[PDB]
Amino acid sequence: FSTAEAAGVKVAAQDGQSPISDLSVVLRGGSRYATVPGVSHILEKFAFQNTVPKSALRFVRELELFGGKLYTHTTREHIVLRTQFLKQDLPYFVDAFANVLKETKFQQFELTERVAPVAELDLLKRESDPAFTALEAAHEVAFRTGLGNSVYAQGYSPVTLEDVKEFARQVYAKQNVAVVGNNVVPADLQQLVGTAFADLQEGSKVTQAGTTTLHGGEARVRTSTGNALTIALPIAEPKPVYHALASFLGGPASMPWSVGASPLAQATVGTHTSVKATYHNYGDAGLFAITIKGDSPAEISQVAHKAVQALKDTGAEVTEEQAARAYAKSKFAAAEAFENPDSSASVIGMELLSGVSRIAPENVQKFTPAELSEAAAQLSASAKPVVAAVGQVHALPFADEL
Amino acid sequence: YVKKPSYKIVPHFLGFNIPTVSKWIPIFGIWGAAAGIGALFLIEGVPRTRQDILSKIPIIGEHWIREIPASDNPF
Repeated sequence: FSTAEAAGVKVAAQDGQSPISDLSVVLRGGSRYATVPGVSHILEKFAFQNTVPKSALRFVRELELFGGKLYTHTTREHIVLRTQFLKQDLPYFVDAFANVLKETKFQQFELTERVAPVAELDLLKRESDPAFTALEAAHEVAFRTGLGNSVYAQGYSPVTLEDVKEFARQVYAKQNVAVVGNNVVPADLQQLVGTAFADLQEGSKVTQAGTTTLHGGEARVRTSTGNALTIALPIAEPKPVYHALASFLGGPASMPWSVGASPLAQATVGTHTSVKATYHNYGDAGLFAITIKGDSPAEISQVAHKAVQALKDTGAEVTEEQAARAYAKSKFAAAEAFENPDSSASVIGMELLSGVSRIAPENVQKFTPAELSEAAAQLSASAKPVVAAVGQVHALPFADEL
Repeated sequence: YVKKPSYKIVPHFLGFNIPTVSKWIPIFGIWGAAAGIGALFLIEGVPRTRQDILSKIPIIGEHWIREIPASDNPF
C-alpha cells in the first residue's frame, strides 16, 4: 500500500491482478470519539442515504447496474465504508464517496424510518450471540467511557438528528478521512480523490473526550438467550507479545471434529463449551479477554476456573515448542487479517489516520518462552480483573471466585 | 475507466412500457379470436347470422342453408 496525499486527504492503494477492486473510506469516527452514545453506529448507517446530487434510491439502482456491493461497519476506532466493484468503475465509486462526505441531507424521516430501524436490527442480530454481549459488557466495565462507550445504538439512549448532524460535521472532514484502495492503481486513485475531495472541509482531528482510564469490576447481563462469560484484563501498556499470548492460549480448534491442543481448548474437554482468547490493542490501552460460551452455566463455571489456571500455568513456564507454536499461530493470524478486506482497511486506516506503522505479517516478532511467560504473569497478577457474565447470571462465576 | 453507468429511461404510462406491451400484443390477438369465436357461436342460431356470415363460408356453409318445404309451413 503506497501511502500518499491527495488534496489534503491521505490515500493508500495497492495495485493487483484481479478484475475486482475494493475502495474503502476509513473515518476517524468510531465509538471512542462518539459525542453521544450510539452516534457512530447511526452515522455509519446514514452513509449512502440521500445526498443532494443523488438519492439513496438512485444510488442503489445504479450500484446494481455496475454489480457493485456496499459494506459498512463501526468499530471503537473507525467507521469503515467499503465498496467492491470492477476495476474500471473506479471513478463512479470515488464520486459516490465524495457525495456522501460533502452532501448528505440528514433528513429526519431517514433517521426514523430507514436508519434507526436498520441500526436496531444490526444490534439484535449481534446480541443473538451471548459471547458478543459478554465482550461488549467487558469493555464497558474496563474503560467506562471512550473505549467503554457502546459501539452500537441502544434503545435506552436515543440518538437525535441533531446529534448525528453535529458528529458528521466533525467527522466528515479532510482531517478524519483516509481512502484505502485494494487492487486500485495508486496513481489513478490519487488523481480522482484529488478532484473529488478537494472541496471537503478541512475540519479538525476528532478527539476522545478525556483520557483512557482503566477499572476492574463485574457486569451481570441477565438474558434468557444463551450463556457466556468474559474474563478480561485491562492493559495499561499495550505490547505486541499479547498477540502471541492470545494465539498460544488459543481456544478454537484448528481441525474439524477436534478439541485442539491449545491450553484453553483443553479446558473445554467433557463440556459443550467453546473458548477464545483475544487481545485488543487500542493504542493507549489494551484488553486481553477470554470468552467462554456454552449452554450450561455449570460447565461455563468449570471451564472458567480451568481458564484462569491455564493463564497462571503459562506465567510459570512455557516450552520452546509452545513458543514456536505461538509464533506460527500469530504470524498466520496477522496474515489473514491483512487479507480480509474489512480488517485490512482499518489496519492501513490506522497507519494513515494515526501514525502507527503497520506490522507486516512477515515481520511479526518471535517471542521467547521467557517473554511469553512474563506477559502471562502480569495478567495473572492484575489489580483490575473484569468479569462479564451473560445469561443465567446467578449461576455464573464472580471475579472474586476466579 | 467508466465514470457513469449507461442507461436511458424508456417512455412509460400507468406502469406500462412499449417493450412489455409488445410481448402481450399476440396474446390480445388470441383473446380477440377467442372472443370472436365465442360471440359468433352464441348468435349462431340468429337467422341473420346464418344468412350473412355462416352460409357464406366455403364448403361448410351449406350446413346453414336449410329450407322448410312449403307443404310443411303454416306461415
